[PDB]
Amino acid sequence: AKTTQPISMDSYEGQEVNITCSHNNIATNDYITWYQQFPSQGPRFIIQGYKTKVTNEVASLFIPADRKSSTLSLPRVSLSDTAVYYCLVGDTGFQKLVFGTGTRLLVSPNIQNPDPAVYQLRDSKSSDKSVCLFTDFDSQTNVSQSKDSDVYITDKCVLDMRSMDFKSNSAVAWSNKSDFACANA
Amino acid sequence: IKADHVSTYAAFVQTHRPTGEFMFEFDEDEMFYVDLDKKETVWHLEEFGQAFSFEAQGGLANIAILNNNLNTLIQRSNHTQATNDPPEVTVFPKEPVELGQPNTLICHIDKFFPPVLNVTWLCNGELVTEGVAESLFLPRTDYSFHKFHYLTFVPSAEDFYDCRVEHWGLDQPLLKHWEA
Amino acid sequence: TPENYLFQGRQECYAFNGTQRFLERYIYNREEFARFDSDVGEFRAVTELGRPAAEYWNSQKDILEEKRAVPDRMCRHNYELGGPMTLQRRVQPRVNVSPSNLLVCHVTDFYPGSIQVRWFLNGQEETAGVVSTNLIRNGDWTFQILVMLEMTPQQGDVYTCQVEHTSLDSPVTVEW
Amino acid sequence: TGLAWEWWRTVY
Amino acid sequence: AVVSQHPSWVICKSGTSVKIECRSLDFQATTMFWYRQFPKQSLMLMATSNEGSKATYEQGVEKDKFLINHASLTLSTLTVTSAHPEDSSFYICSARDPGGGGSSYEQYFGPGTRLTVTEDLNKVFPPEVAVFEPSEAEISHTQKATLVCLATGFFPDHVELSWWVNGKEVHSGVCTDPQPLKEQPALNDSRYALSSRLRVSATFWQNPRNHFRCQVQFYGLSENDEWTQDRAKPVTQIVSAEAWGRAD
Ligand SMILES: *[C@@H]1O[C@H](CO)[C@@H](O[C@@H]2O[C@H](CO)[C@@H](O)[C@H](O)[C@H]2NC(C)=O)[C@H](O)[C@H]1NC(C)=O
Ligand SMILES: *[C@@H]1O[C@H](CO)[C@@H](O)[C@H](O)[C@H]1NC(C)=O
Repeated sequence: AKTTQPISMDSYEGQEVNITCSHNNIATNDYITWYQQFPSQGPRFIIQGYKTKVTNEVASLFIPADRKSSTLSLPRVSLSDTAVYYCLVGDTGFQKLVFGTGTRLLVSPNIQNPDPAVYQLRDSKSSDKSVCLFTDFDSQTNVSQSKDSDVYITDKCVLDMRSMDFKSNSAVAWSNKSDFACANA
Repeated sequence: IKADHVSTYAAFVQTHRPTGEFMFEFDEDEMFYVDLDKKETVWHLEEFGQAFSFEAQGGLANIAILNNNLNTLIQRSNHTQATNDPPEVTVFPKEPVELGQPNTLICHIDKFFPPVLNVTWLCNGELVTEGVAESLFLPRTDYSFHKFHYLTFVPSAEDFYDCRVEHWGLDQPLLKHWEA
Repeated sequence: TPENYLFQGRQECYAFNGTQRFLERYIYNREEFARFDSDVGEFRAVTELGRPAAEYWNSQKDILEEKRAVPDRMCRHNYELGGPMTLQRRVQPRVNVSPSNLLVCHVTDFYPGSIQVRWFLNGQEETAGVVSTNLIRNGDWTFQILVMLEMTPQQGDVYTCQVEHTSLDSPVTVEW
Repeated sequence: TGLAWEWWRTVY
Repeated sequence: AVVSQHPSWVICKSGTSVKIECRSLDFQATTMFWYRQFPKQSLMLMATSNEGSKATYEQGVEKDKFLINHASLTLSTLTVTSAHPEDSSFYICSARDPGGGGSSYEQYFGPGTRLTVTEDLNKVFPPEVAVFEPSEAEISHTQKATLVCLATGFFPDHVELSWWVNGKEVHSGVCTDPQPLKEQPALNDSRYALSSRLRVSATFWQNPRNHFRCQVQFYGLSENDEWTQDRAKPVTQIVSAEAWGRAD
């Protein structure tokens, strides 16, 4: 059958996330299987169930009595859990277990000490070639889109220093054109 | 086991022909099977095909699973081949015998092993290539097999029939006679 | 005897009183070595040949959860789906009495298989000398039975073969 | 219309 | 149950045939699915091959465009007959193992195949790597030092960036852009550029004996490729830029 899932979800790290899958026209013949797809790789099976509740290392699966829906309860979420989660229902055959538009779960970190600043970095070869860095900004801070074709701004990215237990969002911006300074909106 | 109706999936794979079968019986009656060569689902009665549907790949893939288990159990058992069990043959008509009434003669081979047979119909000591039809190798609870062979014939006065059965358990082909 | 080896398996659904019992057998050359029973809940070895196979199957816990859901996912599904053309399939029998001193009542072409074939002599049921054969399976979803009755023929006697069946409103009778 | 079947397990 | 999918990176000209091998290493499968995912979209099942039978092509694909052969129980291959820039996507394959494995329905996907068709191999260029040293204004403010890497000028977009500290790879405090941005948008075959950041403690960058290196593995041409241009042939190569620590 064809399933319907939320297109995307938002969450904070350490939160129990519940992804509800709606599959009303399910049968006595079908089974419930869930997958997890990280960026730049293929999906991976994580949990399955029929009637009874299932719990493993990765997640838990809640299936009500009517079996018209199923909830994927991921535990304490980490940023490494930011992935697409697919919901598939079907029988033991190979007849079009279609991978619908999965739930792009986003786990944003919690930064209670944001110090938004812009610094300049210089190459170890040519000092004229420099780059701007916008880091230590809030998770709910929307990074700027480039309004110039000669100025490039990368999408924001989060890094985790697992020794200091410190996380910080960062963005990179540079311009090959001469006479440029780190000025942003 | 107490039951009012029994639905069973039966399948086997062997070295000689037929190298594989995949069938489904309801109350010891073959309802459908998967033709491993044409890769289609063949229904016994056309009534069933209009109301049901079976994925042919469900039988094809299960045959491949049993093929692995065959090679695995060949090594684990040190190439032990089972003994040839003698078949039992009984001939009887489908309808009451009557001159001029096109009837059907039934030859039931039973309690044999392995499922390798050469069955042929004989009328007045001669071959009958017309009107011949056979069933699949049907399963049994003791894991032996039985089979049906049919011959659509028109009863005449002096015509006698035979069911010639060749099996590895028989030192000579068995002739089961029927005349009335 | 040429070289030949065989592997076979079963997937049996036992339906009774709204319940479904599932058995999955693994047989090598007429020797059942491994078996799953829904009443048991896990795979079990029937022979020493199948002990290593049963232990590996009891470790994959999701497969044990699959095999436990079979009585509801497969057995109950196919039972409630095939109801009209199998559970309630009726083919009316055809009765025939021939002299063949014996007297053969040949009932043919009835599917449900459960049938009663009684003999009567001048309206009185006769039991002595009644020799009935087993239920004969034609292989074409029809059954067959032959009930021979030996007799002391006397001119004027009327022998009737009564047949009761689920597919019949009233019993069918044929006389000689 | 669709009937259900089950997968035999691999022996090894 | 492991599934291999080769090649992992492929670059070719339009009209070239591309064969992708999808093998099941420790199991034999009768059916092996073929998927395709676009850079920003979701998964799309292309076809379903069957052993010794015809492939069940899904809606949208042409069997004369994607020839599929289920040669053996172990091998199933997909062939892009006519290369076209629109065919550039991420091709994945999967295979079920009903007899072995924790699940009967579990589709084991392969590593994936990154494909890019260009109208001219002269567009293929290797990445130019550069490492920018942290700012002492950041060091005196947050007691942290962040190094950024900039690999620019690569077209096939088949790169893998990694950071190395004193000759060994680090997996902490590293984050690369998930999508490489184009150096010149509104162009059909634009050169890409990827940026990664390595933030370390202030004490690590301030040791002059500390070595920082940014490695960018570029997957490009091969030996059996035609290169008739003046500049170097952009073959599969590893380009790195380095920077030593500063104690100021
Ligand atoms: C059924 O008939 C076939 C062919 O008549 C038999 O196959 C032959 O088997 C013998 C061994 O006894 C071989 O020497 C022959 O070469 C086989 N024939 C061919 C054409 O190769 C088969 O054995 C018979 N099966 C039974 C159960 O009697
Ligand atoms: C059928 O099952 C019900 C519920 O378990 C039970 O009460 C009843 O006695 C059963 N009937 C028979 C005939 O076994």
